[PDB]
Amino acid sequence: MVHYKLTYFAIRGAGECARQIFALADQEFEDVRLDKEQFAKVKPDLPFGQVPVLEVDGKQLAQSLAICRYLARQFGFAGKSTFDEAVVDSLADQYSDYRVEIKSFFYTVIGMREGDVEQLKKEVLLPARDKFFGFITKFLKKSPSGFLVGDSLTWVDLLVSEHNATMLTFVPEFLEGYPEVKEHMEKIRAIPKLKKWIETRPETLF
Amino acid sequence: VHYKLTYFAIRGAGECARQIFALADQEFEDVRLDKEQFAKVKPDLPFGQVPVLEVDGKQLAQSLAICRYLARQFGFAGKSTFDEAVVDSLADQYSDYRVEIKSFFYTVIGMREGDVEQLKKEVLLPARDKFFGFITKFLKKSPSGFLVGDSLTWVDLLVSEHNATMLTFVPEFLEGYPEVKEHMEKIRAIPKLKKWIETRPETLF
Ligand SMILES: N[C@@H](CCC(=O)N[C@@H](CS)C(=O)NCC(=O)O)C(=O)O
Ligand SMILES: N[C@@H](CCC(=O)N[C@@H](CS)C(=O)NCC(=O)O)C(=O)O
Repeated sequence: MVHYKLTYFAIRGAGECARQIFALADQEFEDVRLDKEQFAKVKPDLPFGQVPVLEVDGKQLAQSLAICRYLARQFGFAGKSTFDEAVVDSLADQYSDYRVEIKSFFYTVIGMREGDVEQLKKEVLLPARDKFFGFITKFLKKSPSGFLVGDSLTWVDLLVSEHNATMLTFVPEFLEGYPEVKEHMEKIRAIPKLKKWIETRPETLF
Repeated sequence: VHYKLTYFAIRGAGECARQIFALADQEFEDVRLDKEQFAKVKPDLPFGQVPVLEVDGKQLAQSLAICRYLARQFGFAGKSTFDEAVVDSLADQYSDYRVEIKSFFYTVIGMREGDVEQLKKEVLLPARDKFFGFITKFLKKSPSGFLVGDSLTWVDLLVSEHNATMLTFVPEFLEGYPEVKEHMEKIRAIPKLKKWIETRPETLF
């Protein structure tokens, strides 16, 4: 029996996607949530001095995309071919580039950096969202099954669902002219094992 | 299988995929576009952006996804899913490192204007220190020389090409880091790679 240990801060952020995979796979795992004092003590012995970090039977593995992709492959949420897996990878990286775009706004709301909320919303967030959902909608209208790629759940379905669900907490008007994305968020998060995890995980904002 | 790579007339984020095709001895259509031509094809690309790989018609965007896909097909991904995950981790850490030095990188090559000397010492070299700190760590853990496992993986290409490119603009890049310099040499000494280096279009960056 493989023993999985996930180490990240007491928040969903970039560690949640890995957590949702463990829930969907019905896989027991050690969910370590650290504070600023405790992270400082372990930081020097982490691959890149950063979290999330996955430990598979001792072996450390950093970087959320690499963690989620690895765990997706093991439990079969990566895609049903290497090309589909590549296309799934592409949506995940496009999502990452989209997070770089809205960093300015995202860190302001939660209060990790100083900024003006209202102009960053209309001038940075919504424009990035428009462009991003434009590509997302394009994948959904190409999909008969509902999922972002192929005819089954893949780990990027989790990434995108969780982000939109999270963003609705801060910006209620996020999915207005985009019913395909809203449908998608609902479809994914309606999955009992996922919903169960949503209902019983530590209520952190973001 | 017929491979078609579409990107601008430069190495940038398309080179890694190109070096894999060379190392696999694989023929491929290397399309290099200009600003007029990109505008004409842009609307029909997955995310309106290049590089884009086409495998027998099927489009695939994003350089990391392209390089990883091509690595898996020809066997430069890693010899297990975990090793592949560790290889993925170094590639993403490299990407985060490029986000750090974007301010500096675009300034030197001249895609934007900026304060060049301060950006060097206050942004570039600090990011490099931290990054090579992790890189050296992996190299001193490696008996074979390669960044991960006992054989070449696509991140060995990414890291070699970047350091070779950066020496063009900043000659003092690899001074207190012989492990990285030796790594750059080891990778770029590989005949099929060297041959590609010697016969590819000489673009700066
Ligand atoms: N691309 C990395 C980013 C990880 C990252 O930046 N983690 C942050 C979470 S806020 C961290 O470790 N922050 C502490 C610090 O280094 O200041 C990943 O997704 O794993
Ligand atoms: N995350 C992508 C980014 C690709 C990228 O930066 N593309 C730029 C190259 S300058 C581009 O397509 N620019 C023209 C445009 O999209 O307008 C990757 O590296 O795979």
